Amino acid sequence: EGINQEKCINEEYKIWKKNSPFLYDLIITRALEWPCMSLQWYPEQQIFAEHGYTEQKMFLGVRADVGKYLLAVASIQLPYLNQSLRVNISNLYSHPESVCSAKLMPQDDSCVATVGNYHNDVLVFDKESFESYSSASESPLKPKYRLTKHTQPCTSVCWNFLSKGTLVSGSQDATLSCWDLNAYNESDSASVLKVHISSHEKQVSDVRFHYKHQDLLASVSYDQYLHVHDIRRPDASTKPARSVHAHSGPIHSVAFNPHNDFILATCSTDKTIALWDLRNLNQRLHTLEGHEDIVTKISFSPHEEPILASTSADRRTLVWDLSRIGEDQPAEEAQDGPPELLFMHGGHTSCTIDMDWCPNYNWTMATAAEDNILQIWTPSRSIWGN
Amino acid sequence: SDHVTPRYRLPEKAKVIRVGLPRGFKNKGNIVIDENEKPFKLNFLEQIRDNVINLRKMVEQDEQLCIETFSKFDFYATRDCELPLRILCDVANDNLENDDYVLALRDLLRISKWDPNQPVPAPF
Amino acid sequence: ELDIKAFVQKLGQRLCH
Amino acid sequence: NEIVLFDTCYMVCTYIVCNSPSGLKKVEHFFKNILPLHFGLEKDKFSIFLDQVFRGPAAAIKASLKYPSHPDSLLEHQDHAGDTENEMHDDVDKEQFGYSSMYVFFRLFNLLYERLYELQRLEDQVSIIQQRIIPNPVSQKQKIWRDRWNDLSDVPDEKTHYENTYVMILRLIYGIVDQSAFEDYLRFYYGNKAYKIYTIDKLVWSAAKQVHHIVSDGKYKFVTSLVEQNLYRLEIEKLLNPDEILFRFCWINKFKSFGIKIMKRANLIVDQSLDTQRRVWKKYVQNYRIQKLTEEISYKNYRCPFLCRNIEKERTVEQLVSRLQTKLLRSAELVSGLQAKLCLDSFKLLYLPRTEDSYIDA
Repeated sequence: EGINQEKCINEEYKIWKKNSPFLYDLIITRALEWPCMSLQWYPEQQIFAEHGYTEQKMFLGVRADVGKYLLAVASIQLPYLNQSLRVNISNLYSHPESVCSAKLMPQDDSCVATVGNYHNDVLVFDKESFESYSSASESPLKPKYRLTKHTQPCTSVCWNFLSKGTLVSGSQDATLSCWDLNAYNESDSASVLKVHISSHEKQVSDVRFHYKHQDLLASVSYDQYLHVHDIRRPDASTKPARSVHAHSGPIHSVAFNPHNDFILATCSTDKTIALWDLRNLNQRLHTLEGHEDIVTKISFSPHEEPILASTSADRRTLVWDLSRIGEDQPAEEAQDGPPELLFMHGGHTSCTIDMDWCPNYNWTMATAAEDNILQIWTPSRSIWGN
Repeated sequence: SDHVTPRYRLPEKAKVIRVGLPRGFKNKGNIVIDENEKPFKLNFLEQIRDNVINLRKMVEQDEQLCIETFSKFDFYATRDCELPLRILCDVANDNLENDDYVLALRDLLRISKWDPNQPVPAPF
Repeated sequence: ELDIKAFVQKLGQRLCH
Repeated sequence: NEIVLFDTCYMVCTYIVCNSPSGLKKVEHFFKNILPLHFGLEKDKFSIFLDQVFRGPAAAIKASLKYPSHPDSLLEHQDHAGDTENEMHDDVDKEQFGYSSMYVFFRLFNLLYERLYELQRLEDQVSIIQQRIIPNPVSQKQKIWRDRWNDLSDVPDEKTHYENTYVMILRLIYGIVDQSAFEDYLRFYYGNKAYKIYTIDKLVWSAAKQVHHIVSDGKYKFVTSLVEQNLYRLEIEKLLNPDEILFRFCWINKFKSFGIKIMKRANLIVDQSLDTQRRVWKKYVQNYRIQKLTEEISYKNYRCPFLCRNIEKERTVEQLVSRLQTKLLRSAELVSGLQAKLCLDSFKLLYLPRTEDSYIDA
């Protein structure tokens, strides 16, 4: 049955390759040295007009083998023509201490917080640390900050968008830790530890600060729950401001729509997207279905309001929109999917671990798979020309 | 290859010998047994379309040349039966006439007498 | 010439199956 | 030959309505809706010609058994009128998709059409053979000549020998005149040259059997509905059947031509030596079969990895590949490929780190 599965994936990849022209308007597939773990664009870039293209910067987390993890910077050369195109990797910083995920400070272009599978908490690296690191140094790079209080390996990290040096980290031990850097010391990590959220007896799944408020923090926890609370109260360390049983299957991801302060959304194992508002925290503002297997990570379009992309484990990835909900659906075409289903993507050979949107280039999605596949894609302007 | 080998017989205890002599091995022609010693993933019809257009272009040029050489193919291949009649009646010696006369001599089986004439060898 | 090209194209359309 | 085509259709429908009372409504539905969809014949006039016998004048038609009167020319076409020299273009006016049960029916229909046509073409041989069999005056005076016309049964009186032979075929079909009398008629008129009409009864019975199977087989309502509902390739290669073959039927009107092509054929039975065969055979097919459905084993999971609404709606799926080719011959930088040659494990698809793919389209 394993060879049957392999041949099925091969056939679907072949048919998708053949139909690529009708599907997309930009496809750039590149292989890597080992399966990646994460990728995030940079909010800045450079424009080269002497030929007509643009250079994008990318942070990537890729692991060669067990223990050794490689953080690297990629440059994506893409054209300014739509009214050689190529990505190239560099700076494969090695780390025998596992660092599975990473996130850069939206303010400090080099203050990067990383979380791993051995370390129970986070490690922050900086530009001076990179530069002090030599090539002949076989030992790993020492992170400028070693934020470490918990016991079990931490799970999720997130800086705040409205405040400097303010971080949240939800760990495996059913706890969360809010850290402040304005009162940093060299021997006291509890001081930089702002708040210790021990409120849920179950481990949190995803964490995130609100985009238009310094103090709102939302988090989904493996008890199928979503709790949004405030950092300023001490009672938050015991109970959240508002926690709701979100779904039935173990919760997986959650986010805000940074274009609208009220759109919260989450996704779980019951093949559902749950959208909620800051007004009615009692009932699910909207439920969305249409997947085939367990979903992993969702994210809106950081450039447009109604767009929401969602990954999964069924070797697909979909792009829904909210504005078309409620609109009719002619029957002769409705048979393929729900009316709010906008676009789909099936060009991989394994699951879709990590994804991101290129910030200033809308409809440009980067994604990484387990076969060392890294695709920068963009659908047709025809399928969404308004 | 066994249709043109001279038949032979092998004993039923015949270890196949691997001859190391690289060149120049007399082998009686027949007893030499079996001479024992990237995945691109292109996925495009670009080259197929180009090949089809190239085939059509070759065809177009060929047809053009041939259909211009009409009106002469006709004259030199359809009246070709009456010019032999000319070079037979008015007996002008060309290579094929003389070969036909050789054919008639070989039919009549001459030996040593004089050849009669061009129009009087008589397998008439 | 162009007439022969048109003939080849018409033959192709007539016997493309 | 519209006459011969109408005669073939009349024969099959007559045999059905006579020898099979059951399924009569369903066979009307088939011969009246599904077959015109493929043959482009005029709907209402074909209807008149068929219910000329489908509904009454069974005992009445059994007794009468007259030649079926033919209407005028039957021609149906879309908004394509006009033809000139050097540009006698063509088009696949009606393109349908079908399976083995319908392929066999079209083949039997063609056999019957060819044999009725060849039967019509022996009109001059009729007179030649009649001149050949002519009495000898010396035999008549010796009183030994036994005429052959006194053995035939009631011979019909139509205008054409083909019509007379057709009435005789209908008599055999209904069950009046036996095989011996039919063959004796054929030998008196056509000599030994009409030997292909002898098994016309078996041929018509096979065609009617295939019609009944088409209309009432295991997935009869399903396939008939998916045909009659109305751009259909991934809307036709989804269903499952007991290892059938998919066919494409095309009708060209300016030439009155009918084309049968074989599309992807359903998968065969899996084997155990495939693990050792893949090292040489599998990758050969999968790579050398550029953008063409490889067919070794695919039944299990074929969740189409792209929605059918994204593709631009278009008819005559033959031109969808032309659209793709035009798209491919465009601004795509189009680096060659991934160059993934790894099957030493023979358990999964692996890639090489370099050899990306560039701006596949534009």
